Amino acid sequence: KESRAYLNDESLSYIRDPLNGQEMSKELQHLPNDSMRLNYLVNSKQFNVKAFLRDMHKQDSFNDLNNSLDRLDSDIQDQSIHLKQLVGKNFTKYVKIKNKLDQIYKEFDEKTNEKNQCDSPKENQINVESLNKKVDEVIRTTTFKLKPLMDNYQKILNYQATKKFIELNKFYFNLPKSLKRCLTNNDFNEFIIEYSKGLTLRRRFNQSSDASQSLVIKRIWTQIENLLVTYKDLIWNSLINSNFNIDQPQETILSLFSKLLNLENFI
Amino acid sequence: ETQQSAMNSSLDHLQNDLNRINLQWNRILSDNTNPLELALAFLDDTSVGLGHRYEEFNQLKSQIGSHLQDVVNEHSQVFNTNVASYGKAVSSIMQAQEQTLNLKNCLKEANEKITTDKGSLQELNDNNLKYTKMIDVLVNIEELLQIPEKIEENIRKENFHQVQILLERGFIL
Amino acid sequence: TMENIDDEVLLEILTDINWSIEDDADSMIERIDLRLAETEYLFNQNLLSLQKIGPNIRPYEDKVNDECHRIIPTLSLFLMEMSNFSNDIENVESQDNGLQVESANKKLLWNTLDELLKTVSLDEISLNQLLECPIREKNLPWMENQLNLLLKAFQAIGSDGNEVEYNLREISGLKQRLQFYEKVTKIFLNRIVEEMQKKFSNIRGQDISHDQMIRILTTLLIFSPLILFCKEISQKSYQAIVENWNVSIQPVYMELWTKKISQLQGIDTNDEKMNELSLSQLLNEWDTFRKERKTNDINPVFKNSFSLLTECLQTMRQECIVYQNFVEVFFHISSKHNFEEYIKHFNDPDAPPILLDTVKVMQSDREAAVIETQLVSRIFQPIVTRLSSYFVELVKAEPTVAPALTFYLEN
Amino acid sequence: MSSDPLQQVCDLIKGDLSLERVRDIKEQLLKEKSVVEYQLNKESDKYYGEVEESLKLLNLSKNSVTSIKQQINEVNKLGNDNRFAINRYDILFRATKLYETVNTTSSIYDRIYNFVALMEHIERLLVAELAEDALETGCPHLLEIHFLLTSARDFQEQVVVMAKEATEDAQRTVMKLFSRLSGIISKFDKLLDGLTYDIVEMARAEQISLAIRLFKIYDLEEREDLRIEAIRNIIKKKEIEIEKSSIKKLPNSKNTARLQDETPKVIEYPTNKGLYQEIMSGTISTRTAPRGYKHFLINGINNSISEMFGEMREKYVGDQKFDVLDNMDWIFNELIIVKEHIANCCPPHWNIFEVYFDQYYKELHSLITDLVESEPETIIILDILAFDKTFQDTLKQD
Repeated sequence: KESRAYLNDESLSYIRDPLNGQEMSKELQHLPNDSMRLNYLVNSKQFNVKAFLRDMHKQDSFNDLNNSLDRLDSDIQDQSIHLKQLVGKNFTKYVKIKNKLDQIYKEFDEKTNEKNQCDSPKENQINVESLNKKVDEVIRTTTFKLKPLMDNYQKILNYQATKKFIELNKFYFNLPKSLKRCLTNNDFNEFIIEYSKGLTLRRRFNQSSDASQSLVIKRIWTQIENLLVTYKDLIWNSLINSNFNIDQPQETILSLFSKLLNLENFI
Repeated sequence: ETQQSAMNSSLDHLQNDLNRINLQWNRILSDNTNPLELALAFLDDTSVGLGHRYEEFNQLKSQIGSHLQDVVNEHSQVFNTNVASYGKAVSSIMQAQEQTLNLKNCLKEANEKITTDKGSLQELNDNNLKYTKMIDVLVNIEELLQIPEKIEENIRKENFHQVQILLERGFIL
Repeated sequence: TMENIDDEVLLEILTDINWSIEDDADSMIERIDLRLAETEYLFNQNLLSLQKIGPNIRPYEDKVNDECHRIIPTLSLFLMEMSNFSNDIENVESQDNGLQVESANKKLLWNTLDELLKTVSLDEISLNQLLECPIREKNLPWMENQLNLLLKAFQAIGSDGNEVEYNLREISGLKQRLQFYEKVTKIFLNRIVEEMQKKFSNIRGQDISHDQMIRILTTLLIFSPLILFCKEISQKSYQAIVENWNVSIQPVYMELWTKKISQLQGIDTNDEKMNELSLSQLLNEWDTFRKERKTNDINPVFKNSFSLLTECLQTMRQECIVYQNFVEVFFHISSKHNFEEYIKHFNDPDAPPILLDTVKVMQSDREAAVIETQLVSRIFQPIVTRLSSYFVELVKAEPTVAPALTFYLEN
Repeated sequence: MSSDPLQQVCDLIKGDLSLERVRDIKEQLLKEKSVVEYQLNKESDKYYGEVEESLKLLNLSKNSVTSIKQQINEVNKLGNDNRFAINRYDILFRATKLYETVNTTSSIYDRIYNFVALMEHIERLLVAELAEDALETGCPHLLEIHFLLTSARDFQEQVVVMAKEATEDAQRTVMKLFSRLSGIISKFDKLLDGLTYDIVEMARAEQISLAIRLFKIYDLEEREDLRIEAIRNIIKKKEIEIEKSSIKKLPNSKNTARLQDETPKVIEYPTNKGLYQEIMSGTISTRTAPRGYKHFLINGINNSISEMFGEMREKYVGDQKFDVLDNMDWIFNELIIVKEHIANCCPPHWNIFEVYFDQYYKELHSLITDLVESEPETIIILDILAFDKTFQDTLKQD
């Protein structure tokens, strides 16, 4: 399918022409356009001025005005003589080296985007049609994944939340554990004392940094309010009626005030 | 680096500028065009006479050939630059491979590949007809455990058993 | 300090309550997860052949785009055929000898001498003279020239130094954009101090409910800093002057709306009178002239429907004037392109809202949303009379490219 | 539910109040949901990744292909840069003055239509060389393809007679038509006497290591060149159906035309609206169109020269009762030897490998008629054609 189909004739003709460019001045015995800047001589179907750049000696940090300029005048003089009749004086091939150089480019204003081509080859005018209509068709796909991708993010979000409460067992509990413990016995006192000791571990998860865990801040917040409730219960009891082991109740206000204003002391 | 280049222009190229510009009078006089079928009919073959059109034409061959001293190296430059329509449009045909073919068909087709054979259209029902069923397992595990325990061991602690009978009222509700 | 949670892990745990506590509620989260699993497999086979044929119903328009684009296959094989055969005529035309050192030697005489336009090396006259901090704000030499001189600092490919057979910026690239990005590192810290400074003036800018209009005219004084095409954030720094500088300066606007919007609380106590007006309605009706008018319904007076145009509008400050922080994201970083040329002229966005064709992400809408909904929570008369209120809230934002749809989904 | 009451029967297959067996029945439901979520898990994952590549390439080609046709906005709008600028010289006098004499092909048409008359009257014997082979013409890549290019120079009078359809004069295809009597059909049929005698010379038991090499080389050169040539003319009606039926059949004419379009929309008007999609410019440019039947339409006579020699070697009697596939399958062995010898000769055309299976139509159709009724030896009817079925399979690729 090279007649015509625009690709197999362009690959065969125009890409057999590419190796014809790769062996035009490179295989001219031997890389005569340069002074062996590349053995394979990339590319010689174009400049490739990082690969084949040795048309004369310098080629230096500032001496490209010295010898590469003298390469321009040197091979523009030797090619001013030899190219005056190589394709020069026989310039039907130079009338064709201006025909398929400028009039084919004049047809490339008609093979542009777009501009005043016909303009009824329909390419011309949406060159970003895959964005102009298929990001709009992909905006119908945004209506699709509006359901589905949001389902994926809330999906893995919920699974990650199961990981999150899976990553918090003594903490993110212990609101009802120490809360139910509170009114129960003393709270043991250990069910307040050791419970907010081993919870003061993870209350120092909520204190070795906090930003901005309003979850964990709410956790040790309710720990604080509950601890104040057993505080005012404790001195309310030992104050008003005052009937227990009095040294024990003063030990309760003592240790409970010690931890209570110890964390308020951290506040 | 200024890179001072000395081509053959403005002294060579003035012969292209002035002597190939004889076509304003020379090419309009002989009128050597429209079509190349003069002596295919074997009639005139001049016609007449393509000498002044060969003065402008040969002024493009020689007067723009001596102008092509270093310009037959340099007319000679958009062989790799007037193929900009050849580097892009076939790439647009490759894009027509990608967009007129692969974006639309990979879109709606490579979309529609994972289809029923989900399957889920069975199995998510079979998940559901398990799941809700397993729900009515555990709920009927609850209520059948409830009134046998609550009336038994919560004889004493009344108004804690009110919670239990409320939950039986829900579980059987 | 800011783990994989607090990215709406609050709003994740806002399924029912984090009110003591529960691992039971974690099981409840597993139940909602399976509910989403059947709703999303339900979306999957809903869209897998069915609305994948709905995507084939889209391929009417989209394969039609492949049909005008199939004329682009004919325009692409037409232009590629004219240039295929005409470029083959170029392959025989210029390469009559071919022998490109004898037939097309504009570049074989000049294998490096045709690429000899690299003389703008290197540094650093107009990098700090044409911009003191700036010299700009009149399409001036730091807008028009020293910006584009920093585009010459980026036109200089500072790691593509020599290729020593060419050797354009071998030692010129050692301090071209190191003095242009040293002096423009001083201009960069100048616009960073102008970002924390001018954005602290935007933190002082609290014009009219709320409105940060001083941050809008001040955002006109920041479009040149984000346009600034080198490029503009060379090391993610100009956007960090637009975002990481606005990190705390979101929370001045976010703290502003946070303390602001939650203060409109006022309600009734007991309305058996109005149920004697809708019991007095059906008494003298109908059978009479009605009675009701439509009568009260005292909730129709905007005790909470006021926020439906206010905290949906202040939510549209968390969203749609944060879509005027789509005039302040970088802005709208695009477009000036040399390096402040087009946005030297065109530095006036709307930005809100305005259409839907993009892909992006943003923030600064959490507490206004949770404030609007959690404020509206204990509302037991609504949403019976507020049916089309909360469903208009459901169907609020279709056509924008903002997260106001997710707000409307939160609504 | 309508499943749950049925599930209340399935768990009511445990008793009525059966809390231990209710627990175990719940473990059975856990097994069912367990495997249903294993397969629904991985199946849902494969579907999800299919959506991931689906939207990932709708993304990647929406953006990247929008920047591939918009990379054709970049490089093709870069095509519009030097439209009236390039080649740094008098290109206006190169395309209108030096290319004015490109519209002056008169004397080449007089000495080449006249030399196409006289020299192809000479090439009606010299490039139509035969009698007998002497390497098939001798040398039909010289001879029969000399009649192909002599018929490609007379494709100015064969194919570009269909391009020069009232171009500028009346005797360009009339006074040159008597110069095409000894010019076109003394070159095209000279390439078809050299082509039918080339493939017929390639149907000559060797045939040969230089006769079928040269002869088949002409019958692949002008065969595949004829195929891309008439494919360039059928793609001049398909590049005109792409082009002039985007102009005449825009639809904005909107009659369309009477009666040079529908029919012949789209051809549409030769020299050059109906010709330049197979003519200049046009770097081909005639299309060629040699030789039409070098083996472009004459590779069927090679595999049908072993499948007409093979079908001819039936001798339908069957000369004992079923010896049709003896000489016919012998011509199938000569079809494999001539086939692989000709693919060793000619890659593009002229019996690459189809002579084997064409001779399997000769042996297949031949053996399905020698014992069609009981007219052959009925006791030896199926053993013969079946013995050549499996044996002539095993004598080849089977």
